[PDB]
Amino acid sequence: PMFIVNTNVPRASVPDGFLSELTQQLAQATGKPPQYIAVHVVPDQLMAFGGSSEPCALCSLHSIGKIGGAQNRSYSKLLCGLLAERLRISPDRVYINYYDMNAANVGWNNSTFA
Amino acid sequence: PMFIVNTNVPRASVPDGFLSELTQQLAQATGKPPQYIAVHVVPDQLMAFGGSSEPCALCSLHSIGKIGGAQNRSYSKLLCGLLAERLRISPDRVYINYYDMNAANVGWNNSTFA
Amino acid sequence: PMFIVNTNVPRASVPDGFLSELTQQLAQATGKPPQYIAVHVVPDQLMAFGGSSEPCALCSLHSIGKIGGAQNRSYSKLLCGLLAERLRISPDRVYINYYDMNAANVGWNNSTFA
Ligand SMILES: Cn1ccc2ccc(-c3cn(-c4ccc(O)cc4)nn3)nc2c1=O
Ligand SMILES: Cn1ccc2ccc(-c3cn(-c4ccc(O)cc4)nn3)nc2c1=O
Ligand SMILES: Cn1ccc2ccc(-c3cn(-c4ccc(O)cc4)nn3)nc2c1=O
Repeated sequence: PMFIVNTNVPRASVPDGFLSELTQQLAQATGKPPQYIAVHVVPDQLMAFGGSSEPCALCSLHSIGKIGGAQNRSYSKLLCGLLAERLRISPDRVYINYYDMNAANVGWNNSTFA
Repeated sequence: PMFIVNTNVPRASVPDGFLSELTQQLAQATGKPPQYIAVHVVPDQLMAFGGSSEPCALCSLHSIGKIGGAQNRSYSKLLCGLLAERLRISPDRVYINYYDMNAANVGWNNSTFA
Repeated sequence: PMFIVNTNVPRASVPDGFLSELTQQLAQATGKPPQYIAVHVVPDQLMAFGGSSEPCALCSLHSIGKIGGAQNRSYSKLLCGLLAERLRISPDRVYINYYDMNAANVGWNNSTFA
């Protein structure tokens, strides 16, 4: 899986351990190997949510499977919880785009998964 | 909705009120409530379009509905117009990916929109 | 087409010619005209792959057509090869999301491609 979070929170306010925590928590939530979860945090961004520049986050999660109605609700609670606790971003100011990728449409290690 | 624009134009060229203008203009164009529109502008990027590094922009608009043939043409006219007038980017050096997202695939406020 | 590569490799380690090389190699592999290929490289990112901070990359390729099983395998070999040779990123630390975009969902030049 691939998880990206873009935010206007400053870099200094991203705690040590955050990328590793996202990796472990996503492995637990998706069942996917932590070795093959990629995480990316982009602080200091020029962004607004509802016209306001208070802390916010725009995110994505891509996976081959493990994406669906009930799972995505669970991931949203998990990820909003982490962003609130670690980055002090309110959950009402977080968006996450989920993508159920076809195995043929993900490149990795010189090939795909199909 | 979520609107992102990445560009090689420098930060100092982005007008102070650009995020607010995008929010208001997208609410009018999509009919979506302004308090749910998120906007993100990323200047100073290392990019090329046709192998040239003249001003360009790569963008995305995600929305649950309000995406379609005629609507997307209208959004492109609006958004290319703003990028041309505000950032001095030629419309023929702008790409916008439109995504009609399922509500179950958009996380927000500890859940999804489904 | 649109190709984006986000990486933790530092900016100074991106060679002169990298964007031009990507543009030309993508035109050859896809058959798409190079004047319409956009490329974007984002170095110095805070990202991890498998919890590790060794060089890695998270990428996307969007195209109207030219996306499919065998084609995407070919693009992955090409792009991992370039990232390995030019940015010193191991292929097993590269993910690429492929998107076959409907022409009506690609904005350009004040309109769309359909
Ligand atoms: C059992 N096993 C073993 C190795 C593995 C290795 C990789 C994956 C895997 C990777 N993605 C993914 C990553 C980035 C994207 O942008 C989209 C999808 N989805 N699944 N899954 C497995 C897996 O399920
Ligand atoms: C009538 N009504 C009322 C409330 C509302 C509230 C929210 C939305 C809404 C949110 N998205 C969206 C945001 C971020 C994404 O990354 C993708 C999609 N699309 N629509 N729509 C409505 C809406 O249409
Ligand atoms: C034959 N011919 C001629 C002109 C042309 C002109 C443009 C394209 C074209 C552009 N995209 C694209 C760009 C950015 C995106 O974000 C998504 C898709 N895909 N194809 N294709 C052609 C093409 O195939």
